[PDB]
Amino acid sequence: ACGLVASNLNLKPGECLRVRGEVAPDAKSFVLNLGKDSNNLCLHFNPRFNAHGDANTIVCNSKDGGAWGTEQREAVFPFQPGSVAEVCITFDQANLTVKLPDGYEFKFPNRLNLEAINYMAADGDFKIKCVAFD
Amino acid sequence: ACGLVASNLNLKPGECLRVRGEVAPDAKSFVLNLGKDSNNLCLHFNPRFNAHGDANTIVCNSKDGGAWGTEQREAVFPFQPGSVAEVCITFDQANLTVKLPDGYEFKFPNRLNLEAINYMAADGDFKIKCVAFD
Ligand SMILES: OC[C@H]1O[C@@H](S[C@@H]2O[C@H](CO)[C@H](O)[C@H](O)[C@H]2O)[C@H](O)[C@@H](O)[C@H]1O
Ligand SMILES: OC[C@H]1O[C@@H](S[C@@H]2O[C@H](CO)[C@H](O)[C@H](O)[C@H]2O)[C@H](O)[C@@H](O)[C@H]1O
Repeated sequence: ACGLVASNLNLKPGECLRVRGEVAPDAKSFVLNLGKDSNNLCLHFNPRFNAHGDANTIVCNSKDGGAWGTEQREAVFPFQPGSVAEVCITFDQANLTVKLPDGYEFKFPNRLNLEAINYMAADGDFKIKCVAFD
Repeated sequence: ACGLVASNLNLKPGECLRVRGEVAPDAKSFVLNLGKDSNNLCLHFNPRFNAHGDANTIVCNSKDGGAWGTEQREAVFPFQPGSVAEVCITFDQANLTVKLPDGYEFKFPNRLNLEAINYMAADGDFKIKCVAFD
C-alpha cells in the first residue's frame, strides 16, 4: 500500500504477466504481491538486498485470509540496485512460475489454488515502468 | 469498473501514460478514467461507437466531488472495433493532452487542483494489453 496497486487484473492460467521496473540505487528490499486481494496472496515476492537480517535472498510466502503462510527461500539472486529488472509470472493449478533476469527461474506452490489472479501491488525500492499481459 | 483499476500511479506533470488494448469486435463504447479516485476525475475519456444515442464520437468530461462537469465532444474518431489501439496521456496544471492513433492530438482542461494523477480505471469494450509510464 505505497507503490502501484492494480485490481481486476483477470490473469488466467497460462497467461504471462510481465513487469518492468527500476530498482532504487539504495535498495534494501522490494515487494511484488499477487493474488485475489490484499488479504489473499498466492505470491508475496520479496527480494531482500539487506533487510530483516537477510542479505541478497529472495523470500517467498503466501497470505490466506490475512494470515502469512510458511516462508520459502530461493537459491538465486539475479538483482542489483540501481538497475532495470523484468519479472515474468505465469501460473496453473499447482504452481506459480517466476522467470527472472539472466534466465533464472523458480516455482512456488499455488497454496490458495486460485484460478485467476486479480490483484497486484508493488512496495519498497522498486518503481514500475511497465505492465504487460500476453 | 469490470476492467483494470490502478491506484498510486503517482503520475506527475510532464510524465506520459501509455495504454494499449484491444477494442472488442462488437464494441459499443469504452472508458478511461483518470484522477484521484472514483469520485474525482480530471479526465473521463469515453469513445462511443454506439451508445447514449451517439455514433462514432469521443465524449470527454470531468467529475468533481461526485458531480459531472460540462461535457465536451471531439470531432475525430480514429478507432475501429476489432483492433488494437494505443492512447497516450500527459498532463500539466492547465491541461491534459490526449494523443490518439493516426496522429490526432487534443487538449482537455484540467478542472481539478491535482498535483499528481493517482487513479486510473478502464471499463467497457476495451481489454488492456500494456500500461507504461514514459
Ligand atoms: O514472510 C513474509 C513476511 O516476512 C516478514 S519478516 C519475517 O518475520 C517473521 C516473524 O514474524 C520471521 O522472523 C521471518 O524469518 C521474517 O522473514 C516481513 O515483515 C513481511 O513484510 C513479509 O515479507
Ligand atoms: O458526461 C459524461 C457522462 O455521460 C453520461 S450520458 C450523458 O448524459 C447527460 C445528462 O443526462 C447528457 O444527456 C449527455 O449528452 C450524455 O452524454 C454517461 O452515462 C456517463 O457514464 C458519462 O459518460
